Amino acid sequence: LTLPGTASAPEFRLIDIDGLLNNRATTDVRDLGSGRLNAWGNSFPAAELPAPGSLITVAGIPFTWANAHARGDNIRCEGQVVDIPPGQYDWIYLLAASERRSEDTIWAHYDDGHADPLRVGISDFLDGTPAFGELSAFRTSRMHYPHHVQEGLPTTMWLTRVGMPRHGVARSLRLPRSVAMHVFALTLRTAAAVRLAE
Amino acid sequence: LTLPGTASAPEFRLIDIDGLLNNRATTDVRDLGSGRLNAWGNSFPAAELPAPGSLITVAGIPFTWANAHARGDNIRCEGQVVDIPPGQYDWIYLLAASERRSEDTIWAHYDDGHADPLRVGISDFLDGTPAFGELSAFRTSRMHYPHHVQEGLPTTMWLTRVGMPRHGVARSLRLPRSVAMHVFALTLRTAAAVRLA
Amino acid sequence: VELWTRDLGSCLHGTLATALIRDGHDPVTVLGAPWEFRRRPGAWSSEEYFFFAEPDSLAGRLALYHPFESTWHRSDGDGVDDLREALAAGVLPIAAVDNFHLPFRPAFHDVHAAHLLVVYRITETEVYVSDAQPPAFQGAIPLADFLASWGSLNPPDDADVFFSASPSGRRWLRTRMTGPVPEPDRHWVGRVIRENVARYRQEPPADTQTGLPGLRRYLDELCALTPGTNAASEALSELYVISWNIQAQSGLHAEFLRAHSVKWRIPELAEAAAGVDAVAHGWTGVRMTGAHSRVWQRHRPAELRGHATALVRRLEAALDLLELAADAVS
Amino acid sequence: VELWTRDLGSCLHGTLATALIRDGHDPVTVLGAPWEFRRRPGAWSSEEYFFFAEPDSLAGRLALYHPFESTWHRSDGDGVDDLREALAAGVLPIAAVDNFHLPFRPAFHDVHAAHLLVVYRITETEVYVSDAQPPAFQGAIPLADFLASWGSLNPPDDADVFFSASPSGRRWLRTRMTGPVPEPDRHWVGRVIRENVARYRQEPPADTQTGLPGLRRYLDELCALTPGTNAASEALSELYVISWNIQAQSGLHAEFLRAHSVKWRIPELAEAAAGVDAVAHGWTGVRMTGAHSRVWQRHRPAELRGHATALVRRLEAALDLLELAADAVS
Ligand SMILES: [Mg+2]
Ligand SMILES: [Mg+2]
Ligand SMILES: [Mg+2]
Repeated sequence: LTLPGTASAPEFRLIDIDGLLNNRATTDVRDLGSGRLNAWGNSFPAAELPAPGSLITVAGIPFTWANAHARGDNIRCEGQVVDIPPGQYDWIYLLAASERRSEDTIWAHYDDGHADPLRVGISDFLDGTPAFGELSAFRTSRMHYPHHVQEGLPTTMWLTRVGMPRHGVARSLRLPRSVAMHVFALTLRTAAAVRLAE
Repeated sequence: LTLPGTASAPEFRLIDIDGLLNNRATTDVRDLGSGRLNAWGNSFPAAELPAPGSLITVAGIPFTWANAHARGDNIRCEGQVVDIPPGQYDWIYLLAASERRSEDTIWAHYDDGHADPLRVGISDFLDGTPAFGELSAFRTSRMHYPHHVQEGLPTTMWLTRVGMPRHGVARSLRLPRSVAMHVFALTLRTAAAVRLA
Repeated sequence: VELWTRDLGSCLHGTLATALIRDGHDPVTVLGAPWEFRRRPGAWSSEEYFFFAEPDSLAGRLALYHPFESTWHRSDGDGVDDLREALAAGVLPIAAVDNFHLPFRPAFHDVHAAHLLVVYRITETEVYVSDAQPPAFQGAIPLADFLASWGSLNPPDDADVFFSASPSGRRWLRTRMTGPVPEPDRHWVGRVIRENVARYRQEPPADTQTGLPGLRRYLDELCALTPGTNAASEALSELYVISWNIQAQSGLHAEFLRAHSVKWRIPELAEAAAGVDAVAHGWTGVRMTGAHSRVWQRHRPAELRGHATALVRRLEAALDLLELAADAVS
Repeated sequence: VELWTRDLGSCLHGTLATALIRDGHDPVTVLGAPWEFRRRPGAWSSEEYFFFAEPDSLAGRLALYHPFESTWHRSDGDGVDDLREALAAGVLPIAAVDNFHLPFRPAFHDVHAAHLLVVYRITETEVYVSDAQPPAFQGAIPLADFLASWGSLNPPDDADVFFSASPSGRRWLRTRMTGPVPEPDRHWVGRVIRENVARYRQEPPADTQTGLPGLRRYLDELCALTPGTNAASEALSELYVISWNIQAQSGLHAEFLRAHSVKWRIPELAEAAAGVDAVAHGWTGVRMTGAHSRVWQRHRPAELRGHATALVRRLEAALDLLELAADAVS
């Protein structure tokens, strides 16, 4: 039996992660040697990615591009606690890549002391295949090496979503404790009552 | 920074589970002795739940109430595979209760051969407190025992939701592998495009 | 006189909580700080309130980190004068009762079960009792009904293989805090967590099965028995009885960790709480597979072995999360 | 000659897959059916394609359930006459090469690395090579460039502590399917799964860390070494090298299980595949924590121990799911 649901008006909350940037995953041609996306000193080409501070959409989902410094353009995951505006949420959206595909835990912390472990999968930066049914965020034509630009080698970033099933007020998230995982942007989607259409 | 969104109307697909009913968790005053919600032969009062076959909503989510038989009115969870219409889904909704609160796994099976283990918590039938942020589906005034109706003892059923994050076509689910867990109804919610308003 | 219980809890934690609240103590801190597993072959009694306490008193073991003590008393005669004297001395007696003889209990004149309640007032004709177990009751019952329950033979009952065949014996528990409680500060909570983890990791020396190694051996021993045999039936009766208050303590310890996570805004305590609650939840699968096998001959050795293995894995994970919590508070 | 690789895979599975496809074999079935963990102290070489094969041939161990075998050859002289003769006999040589000397490799005249590619045609002036590793290349390179790569001393390189200091030595691998392949039916998949699980559960010999117990001992040994010491550096180099092809096999085995889940609509195979992929993913956490410690002195022993423990727990869970999968097909 199939019944129609209602259209909804959920809110996007674009999380400012500029204070948590701890890693260089992106370089220009002048600072190829600063690349630390992986152990080999590879990086995304800055010339194929959005401008720092800019508003973008990926598959309709809005993100703010990080205001990078010389020592940070993304969060390399080390169990950072990210404060979010208090509220009831449906989804976490991340722009992310992993040094080989991997899966780990985002902890959602609620105001009653309940912490929910939420499964997150992040696919490879190195011309990756989505392993977790993520959407493609960026697929560059080139990759940066410490000493050169590499033509015809895509660097892949993913749009991954994580459900927040608990009916409760979330106050913070803990990112995975995994050096392999990189978060470029974080957008929360608020709960929006969807019901049988009247 | 906060931006308004707009999501299109999804579909609800109410799963007929009449073929999977394998346990009596609900009794009338006439068949108190048939209750098997727990080891003690307790049951929900039939008078305090919807009519079999009726269409209901719980917090706006539509469900079909099971067409119960003498030997089944719910799924006592033993890893039953449930076929669903192939589609892109966002959420699984369960009306459920557990013999003491417990957590297990609902598997989502995709047409490309991927399966995702989706963690699901179900709170107590015995005047339960929600441990997993469920919504109350039913909180009865009374509970059935083998030989009598017990006044002033709530039997609790929960509305639980489980996210299906994978962008892919799901074809079936596996219910939990726990005899403690009871499923009364199952509804899936299709994916709906979301964007800036 | 405060009604206190939890959906995973029995009359054991409930009655002790009422006694603790009366003396101005926080039952979540006192009864929720300790977290352990112990099973002594042959020690269990067919009682809702069975907990392996030796060498500590019953209340002492359940409040391991507090100067909390209990003594069992057996009242001679056929009246309630011993309880009248206890109340006059400012004690809340916790009476051993049979639910079969309590008019407010669902089991009244139906099912025999060894239970605890609080006595808080006695008149010429009535005993005032407090029982937070669903459905919660507080007030007067006739003296004759209390005496019948307090003196109950609690004979073996086909409808209660777990909690029958355990006479009330006019037994009652006297509890007392023998000094001021320790200050429950960050350093204390750190020490509590580290002592719980160390005790879980420690190999047991002899016949008593304790901690993670003890639980592994206990569950292996249980799953090795042939379903439907007398040995298996006795083992499943024991499992259901001992595991109630072990599961209850798991639930209380998770709540203790959540309470302190909120108070001090320490996310590691909430993450550890989720780990400990996963053990509480893991007990459900083991206990209820066992219960259905014992009562309804639903023999599912594969499902029991699966739940047992999952419970051990949840405990392993919980201990690691607790060490991160201890590091964050200390 | 077909380009074939996976994002978790190295030139080892890639070159073997090309050789299998040429002979009309399914590389997912042949290289995906086997799933094991083995580590022999002292066996590893600083090569992208190291896999512990003894007592089987390299191809033999990677295709454990198929009559597939390989032989290593060291070519004498200064030319490619041996490779011309091999190609003329219908053989597809897999050449030991240094990426430093391969014009189409990002590492060209930049970084030394011991690599494999397929040679499929040789003229007087050109060697036609097939290399599916990103960025994939298929076509002619100058003979001089091939000879430089095939004869490279591959000296110790500060920019590649994992795959340098292993001379190419004009080494090449010959593969042959020496009999008909088994029909990969339900009963065969069941037997493959049970044999993999049994081998994982087996207590290992003193001199080789095999299966689940071997993985526990290997990771315990690894985490016991002090970050930054020469001993730790040596162990983390080994970890990264051996784990590439162990991780690759995990990914391939998950794909093998998914393929047969789809083929027969058996959900237990897809569920098992998720457990195996979790092990594949667990290797990422361990080997990348190791890599950053080794290369950038990012010493995080608590992270390494955390990932190591998670990898073991994921393996435990995967073996249990695989036994349910075997039952569903047997
Ligand atoms: Mg003491
Ligand atoms: Mg062989
Ligand atoms: Mg068959």
